[PDB]
Amino acid sequence: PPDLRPLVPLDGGRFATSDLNDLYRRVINRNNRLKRLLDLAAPDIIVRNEKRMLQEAVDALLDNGRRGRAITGSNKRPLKSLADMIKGKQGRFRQNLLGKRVDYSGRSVITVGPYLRLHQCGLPKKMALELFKPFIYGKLELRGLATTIKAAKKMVEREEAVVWDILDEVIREHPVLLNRAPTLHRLGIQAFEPVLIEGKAIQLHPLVCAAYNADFDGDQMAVHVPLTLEAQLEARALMMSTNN
Amino acid sequence: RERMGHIELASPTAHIWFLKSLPSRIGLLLDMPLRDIERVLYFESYVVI
Amino acid sequence: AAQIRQLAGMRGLMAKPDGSIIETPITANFREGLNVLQYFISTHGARKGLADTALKTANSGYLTRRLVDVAQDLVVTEDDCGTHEGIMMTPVIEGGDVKEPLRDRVLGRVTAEDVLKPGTADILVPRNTLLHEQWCDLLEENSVDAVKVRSVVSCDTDFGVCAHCYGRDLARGHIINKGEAIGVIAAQSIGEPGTQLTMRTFESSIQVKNKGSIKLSNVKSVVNSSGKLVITS
Amino acid sequence: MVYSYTEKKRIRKDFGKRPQVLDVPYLLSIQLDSFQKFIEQDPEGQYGLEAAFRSVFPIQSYSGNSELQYVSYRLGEPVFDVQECQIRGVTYSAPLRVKLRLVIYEREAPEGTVKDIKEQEVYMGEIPLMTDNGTFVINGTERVIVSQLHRSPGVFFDSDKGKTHSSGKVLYNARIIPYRGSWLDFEFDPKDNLFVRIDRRRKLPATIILRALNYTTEQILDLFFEKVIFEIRDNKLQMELVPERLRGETASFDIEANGKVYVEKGRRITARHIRQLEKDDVKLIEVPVEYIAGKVVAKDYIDESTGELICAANMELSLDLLAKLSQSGHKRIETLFTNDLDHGPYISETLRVDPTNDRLSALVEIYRMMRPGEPPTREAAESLFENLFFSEDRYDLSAVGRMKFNRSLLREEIEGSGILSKDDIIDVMKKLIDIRNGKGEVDDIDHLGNRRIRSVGEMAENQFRVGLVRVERAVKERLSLGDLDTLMPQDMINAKPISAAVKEFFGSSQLSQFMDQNNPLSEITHKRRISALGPGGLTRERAGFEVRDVHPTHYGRVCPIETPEGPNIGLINSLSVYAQTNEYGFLETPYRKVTDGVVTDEIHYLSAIEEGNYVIAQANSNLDEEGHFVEDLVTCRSKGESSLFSRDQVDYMDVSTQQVVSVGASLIPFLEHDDANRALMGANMQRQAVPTLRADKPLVGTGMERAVAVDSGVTAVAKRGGVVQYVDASRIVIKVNEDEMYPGEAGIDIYNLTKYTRSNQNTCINQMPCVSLGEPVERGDVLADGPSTDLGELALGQNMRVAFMPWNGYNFEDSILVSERVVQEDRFTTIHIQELACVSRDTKLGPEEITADIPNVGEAALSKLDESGIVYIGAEVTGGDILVGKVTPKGETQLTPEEKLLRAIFGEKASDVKDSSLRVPNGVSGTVIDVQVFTRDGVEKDKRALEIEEMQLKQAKKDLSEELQILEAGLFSRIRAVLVAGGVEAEKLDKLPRDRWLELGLTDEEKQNQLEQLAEQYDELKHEFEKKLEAKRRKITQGDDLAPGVLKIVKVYLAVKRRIQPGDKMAGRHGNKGVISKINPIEDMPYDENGTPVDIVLNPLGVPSRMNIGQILETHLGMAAKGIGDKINAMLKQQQEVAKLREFIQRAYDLGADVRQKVDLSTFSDEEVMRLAENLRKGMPIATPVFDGAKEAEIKELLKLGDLPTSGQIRLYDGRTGEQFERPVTVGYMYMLKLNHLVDDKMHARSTGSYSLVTQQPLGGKAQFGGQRFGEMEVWALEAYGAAYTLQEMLTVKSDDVNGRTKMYKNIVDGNHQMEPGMPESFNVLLKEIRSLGINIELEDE
Amino acid sequence: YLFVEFDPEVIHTTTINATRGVSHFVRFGASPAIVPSAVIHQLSVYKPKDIVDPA
RNA sequence: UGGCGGUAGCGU
DNA sequence: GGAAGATCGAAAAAAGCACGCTACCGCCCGCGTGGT
DNA sequence: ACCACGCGGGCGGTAGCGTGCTTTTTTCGATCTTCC
Ligand SMILES: [Zn+2]
Repeated sequence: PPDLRPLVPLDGGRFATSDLNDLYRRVINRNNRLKRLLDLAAPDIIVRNEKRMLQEAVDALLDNGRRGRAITGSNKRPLKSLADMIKGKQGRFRQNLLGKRVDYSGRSVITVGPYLRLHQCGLPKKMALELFKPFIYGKLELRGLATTIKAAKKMVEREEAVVWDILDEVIREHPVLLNRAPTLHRLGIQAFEPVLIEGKAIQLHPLVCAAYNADFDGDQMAVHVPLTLEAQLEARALMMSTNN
Repeated sequence: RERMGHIELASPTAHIWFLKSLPSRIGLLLDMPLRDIERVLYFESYVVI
Repeated sequence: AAQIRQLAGMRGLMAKPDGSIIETPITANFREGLNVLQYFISTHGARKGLADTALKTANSGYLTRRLVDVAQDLVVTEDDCGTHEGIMMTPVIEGGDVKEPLRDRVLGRVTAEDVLKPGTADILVPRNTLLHEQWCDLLEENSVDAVKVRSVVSCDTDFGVCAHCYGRDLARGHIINKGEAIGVIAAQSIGEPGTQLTMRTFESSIQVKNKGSIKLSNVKSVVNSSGKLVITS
Repeated sequence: MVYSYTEKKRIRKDFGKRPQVLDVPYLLSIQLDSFQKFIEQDPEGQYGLEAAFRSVFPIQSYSGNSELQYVSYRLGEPVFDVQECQIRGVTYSAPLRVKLRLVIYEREAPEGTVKDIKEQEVYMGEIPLMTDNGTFVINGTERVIVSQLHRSPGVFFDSDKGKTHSSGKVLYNARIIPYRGSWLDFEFDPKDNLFVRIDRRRKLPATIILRALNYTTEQILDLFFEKVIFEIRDNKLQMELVPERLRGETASFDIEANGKVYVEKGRRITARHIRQLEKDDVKLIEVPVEYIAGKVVAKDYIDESTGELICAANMELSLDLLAKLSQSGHKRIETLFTNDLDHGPYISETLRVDPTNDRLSALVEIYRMMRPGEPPTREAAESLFENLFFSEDRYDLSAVGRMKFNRSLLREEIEGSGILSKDDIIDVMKKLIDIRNGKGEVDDIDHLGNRRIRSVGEMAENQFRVGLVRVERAVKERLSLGDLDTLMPQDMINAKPISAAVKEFFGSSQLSQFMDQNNPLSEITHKRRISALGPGGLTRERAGFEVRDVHPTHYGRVCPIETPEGPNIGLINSLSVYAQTNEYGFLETPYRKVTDGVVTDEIHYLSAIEEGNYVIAQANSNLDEEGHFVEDLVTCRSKGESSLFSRDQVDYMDVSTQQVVSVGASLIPFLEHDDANRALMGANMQRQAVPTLRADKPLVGTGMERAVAVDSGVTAVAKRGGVVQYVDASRIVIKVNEDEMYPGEAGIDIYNLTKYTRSNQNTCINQMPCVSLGEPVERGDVLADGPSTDLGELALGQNMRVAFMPWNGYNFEDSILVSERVVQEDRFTTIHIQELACVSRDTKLGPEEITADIPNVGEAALSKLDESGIVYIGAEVTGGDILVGKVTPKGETQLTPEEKLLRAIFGEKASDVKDSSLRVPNGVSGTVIDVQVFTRDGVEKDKRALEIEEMQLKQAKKDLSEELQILEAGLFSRIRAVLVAGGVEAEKLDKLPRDRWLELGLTDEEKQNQLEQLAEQYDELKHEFEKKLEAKRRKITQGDDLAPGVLKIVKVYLAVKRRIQPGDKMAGRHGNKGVISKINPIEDMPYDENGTPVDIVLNPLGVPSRMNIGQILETHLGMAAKGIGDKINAMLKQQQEVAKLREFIQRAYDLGADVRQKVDLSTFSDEEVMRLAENLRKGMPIATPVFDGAKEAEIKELLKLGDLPTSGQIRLYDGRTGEQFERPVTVGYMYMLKLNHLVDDKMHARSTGSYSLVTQQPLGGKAQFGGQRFGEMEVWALEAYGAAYTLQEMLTVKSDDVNGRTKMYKNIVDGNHQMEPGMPESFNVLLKEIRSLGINIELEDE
Repeated sequence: YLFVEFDPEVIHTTTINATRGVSHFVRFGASPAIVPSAVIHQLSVYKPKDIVDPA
């Protein structure tokens, strides 16, 4: 389908063409030439050569570089054929199926919070506001402060005091998942109770650093927000720092 | 995102997944060497039927 | 001890990249000043370690990925296999030093069959009991070394393993629950310490260092002219 | 010594015991000189464009009548300078104009004499020029070409460790590597034969190439193997015998000469037997008949009676063959001497295996292997073999390649031909055979003598040669096709291929890297970098352990400390301080020659190969007077090892202790007390420092800061000495001295300091004036300090009060606690400049234009914009504001009466023009500081561009007016003196204007003649200045070249003042790094007895673990320096007399233990002492050399000089409680750096944003506002926990379920936490992909 | 498509492959294909046809 | 506001 | 007692080479045409 | 002279381009070795 091979505009009057479209165009042109020459009563040698070219074009489309010389585009690199972007590290299996980008996520450096409890983690107020935006909108609609989603959008943008109170109330005991980039074992991702802090750095419990293999040398940590009752109970019971 | 097209090839072409992925499926089925299949597919030698 | 020794004492011998030991060691303290030659000599080990870590992280990650794949579909799906066959577990001793004792090796595991008291033909533990700390202490009090314990490799359950044949959860006092993804946990546990490892490529008689009796296994021998025994096995 | 003017302001105390003999050379000399060799005219054709032109030109077509020759080349004057190219975005380059002569011979004349000649100059593209700072300006961007470490051309011998066949037998190989041509390889096999491989293709027997070289079988046998002659004597066929040939073989027969049995049959030969045989001088001996049969026959023998070959070459003989030869009448035969211990029959075995028989068969086989599928013919095979190695056009061995080839073969001729010869191949094969036998040793690939450095010049020359040969073949075809009479050189050649190749090399090459601009040290390190990566080099993954290691030959050439950590470990290195490149390309180091036990001051540059032969003493060797060594035994490096040697065996000594380390590593004080890993990471990290608001000099330094600051182009350096006539924050005008006057010029020079210009890393570049009005200056002095530079000294950080102690866990594990006073004083506040670009192009419907009027926007949004449509300069802007208003036509247009009539009617033509105004990105705030407008020719210019042009013209007019004012003042003084020489007219002249002075005339004499001559000179000078101003105005108003389609570009610069905050990355110079944890109040930090609180608190727990003791020593030294500065400030506060200040400063400077530096304050004129004390009021800088720094005794003495404890630890009180601390803590002053890793820059948080259009997944990256990626190990960790609902929510609801996303959003808005699984879109994409691959895949419902 | 008559021993195949304008030899397998003389003879004379292919 | 390639860097 | 199954090492083809993140650059057919 | 597209495909050449891994799997000259 064309949507699986989109023609993204380049914002300069040109269209970026994917490798699949170019390979399909090559195959179509070769097939049309073969049909035209067959209708022309061409000699046996020419027909055989055209059939061989059609076979090679189909070969390049199905799996480029499998046999002979890999077909190269304007970049002087082999084209990403149909099977090229299925297998490998960049294939659909290992890039869009096993692991995928998710919403309601943030990332920042980690500092040491000595006052934090074992089940608590310091979260910046900006992250709490941005990540819990749908929850803030729902609470604002329930309280009657705003009548529509747009009014809640303006209220959140303007940073009203009622917005801050709503943010404090709605994330009072909503667990969040903290994860480090080299997640070796299951302890690399753990649930924590957010505590509103100022600044721009996530505060981490000193005790959990050993299990996290976490370094206050500038390491970066990511935070995700469970957003259903099942996930909230699951993080509270199975993945909280007090349960490990 | 769902509708798919089709192209009517002038002449049949084999699938390389069953031809070059060792062991060759056509060669195993027909009990012929892989190079014979490669030669006949790439228009090198006539094959009796 | 090594780091403080390097700080206040001599740095000791250093090794060239080929692995050979340099005749002249570094006799300068970190508190004192190291000349250019000593620093140039010492840089070799640091460079080797950094390169080893850099080129070993990827290998460890690949091994962890393969291990987590090979056991991704293994979960607990039963409570008891009923099999009376298990692995024969004894403490491991290498040379003149005991590597791992029985108590730590069989902690949090279930016996495949009832272990009897040595020499009395009296049962010491039940057939299907889980060996916790008290059971291990009782077993070691009676000087027991050989125990038949149920193992995952002998789990008779198909399309998964049974809770009993696995053992303790190793993270909670109770036994393993039903439905836990033991395969992923095991693979991650094996693959995590891969970084701690290293990728670096580098007697005519027996001695006794303790007091005790001597026992022989798989032996046929003969007495020599002087009377000393010589083994023919 | 006489201190320089900039040095007299603030002299840094030096603690170096060793006296320096050689000054630090220019750091960038590796680059600039190289580029000179690429552009300087060369009388002989071996370097630069001249060599390429001589290699390519001349040309002869298929018809000999036509010819084209090259005369000379000239580099044109660049249109714009560095600054104009940088601002305008054009590439800094110069035209390349070459003189070409087209000669048409007389076709009718058989001898082909000249008939017509046409000489003309032709332009063949723009060659990019490289700035005086060692950088390139490509497409308006600053790029740097790094050197490449590559295997040198020549013959290299290698031997694998026997793992190939897995029995311990090693397979030797010899590789011939030309600069340009076909790599050749000779390899051994387990069967002990020789195989030749060309370009890593199929192996062939090595004798094939010898046969193809017109060598017969017998010639090869004689050349590769010695022969033993067996002659038919009266009986037993006595042979000439050499005793040494009998070593190591069992006596198969009794040996006897002159009737004396030396040994009998069946007994092993002994060395005593060999010596006895040599003493006997035996030349003839008896031979059993069976002994000859074991040997093989070398020369084929034929008999005239039989007419057939009884024997041939190279096969095993036998008894029947021996009898046939004996009866044939032949009496003399020659056999091979085969001894398995030392002379293996590898050549004979290879020849037996070889199926070729003559030259034609070998050539046919070589052609078939070279080009499979082509018909083997005699002429084609001959041509291919001749061109493979014996053609200068195809095979080219460089001069360094020839030198290495001759050195490895032990030939005494360094110079030689650039092509291979038969003798060279024969010698290579013989050397390989000798290596296999045991004689000699294999070469080391990691040896620095086998690795060459290719600079920018060599790669540029290679790319130029490629373009030149392309244009050469193109011009060959054009000349052959075209009509000779009417062909002109300009249209004859095409500059497209050469220009394209040059542009691609300069812009898109792997080694053409974006130059960093964090600090001058980073730029210096980047310029002086050697990378094995690149074309014809090692790959990141396929590197191996061995190459990344530090070879012993790296001493003095490549520092072992400064190298990137991670994937690029051991592959990227930095040049040493004294390292330099030889003419061949090998690195060399300076050394001091030691003769007769004394160390002379003369220096010699020894390369890597020559270093091994001699023995060199270490730099840290004590020397008494006359240069004798105090110790009987000195440590030395003789052959890749360190050992003790006697005093009189030394031949060379290291120049300085900084030779081993690089410039970046040498900047770290107390390096000898730092661990190798910590020092490595500190040296790497120093390049990431960001300049602060105010540059603060390092209290503890290494003395190399001045060299780094001066060598870098960040600071302004006075080209000529003089006095500062005019000093200003914008420009500095200096009147040069009478001694240094260039003839025929005004005598003033103007420096325009760059101000608040964005760097490559979005960092502000600020140049601040240093000198004052009337202050004399001299050549080489610093006039204005660049970024992170103080008084001509590089300063990447600030001196802060540091106390080592845990503080309530806020310093847990390398965390840093920062007092509020740091934020209050803006010590580490930084400025960041960001670029925002708006493009107005020509669309199909209609061209877009910038206008103030924008649809459906409030007046508040348009308030920031001007009438033209661009935000005012200096206006504070935030996220969502409109910096520039742009509207694009849509739907319909070209209806102006309706537009005028309906400008505000309810239709408002909203669909006709849609808003496309550039807006500030969300989360970005700052102040607009610069606006640039670029407009293509033929398009009406807006008023803002007119104002920018008027400002530029005003600046140029001001400079030209200053110059003209100086010149006219001089000329009018001259004319006044001339008039006074005649009619004085003093009273009226004082009352008369100078142009009325020109108006006045004198009587007819020589005075009137010179008066009118001076008037003519005056008007000529005025006209010349008018022409110069007109040219400058024309250059300013010249239109800018834009991309096809865009007609205007607007660039806006936003300045952001970033202050320190928790989460920012801070660190020192010893590799200790951390993140700010809490901005503690000033009243909470611990304070001393005097009540002064500390600024930074560091955790001591990190000191013993990393073994970086140097930071503690630096802290103690900084404490001592700050105590000295405190004493100076105290004596300055009492208004004490200059005598006491002089005495105290002299006492402070004279402290030490036989330091090389001596300071005499008696020659400071009693006035510069006050300035020095004012500069030293903050503190006294101390220069601590790298490996020759101050000891503990000197530090303790310096501390005792001030009123400070000798132990370096004081008593502190807790700020909050006020109670005494149980133990004294270590306080002092430490140099802290702010890294380029800001916490606010790492901020990223997304709840619901844009999604990819192919996989329906959230985007990635902070700029694109995308969520974080849940990796595979994250899924595995969730599975280990037993997480199922959370995993499903992560995989479907949050990422791919398009319906699920909307349902969940509407549920959360409604307050219900209900989840719908749906089905991921990526699974459907995969299903469609597999279906399109001809493979059925469907979901089975039942 | 272009038919070429020449002797390989006079002009080598590599030279023809390097001729300007010619892309590559029509080769089946390693060796270039040889056109039989009958095909050339039949294509030289009566191969052209007045039938219009583009409709 | 889409990706590909190259380069450099951060964290292990 | 010269051929057919075994094999044996030697050569050749194929697949994989940790994860997150940040910034910059360049590039997003390509040249040979046809009407004006 | 620029502006726009339209059929093709490695490139420019009257040839040749590559050139520092390891492990697994497949095939084949060539023996070999056992014997039909
Ligand atoms: Zn079981």
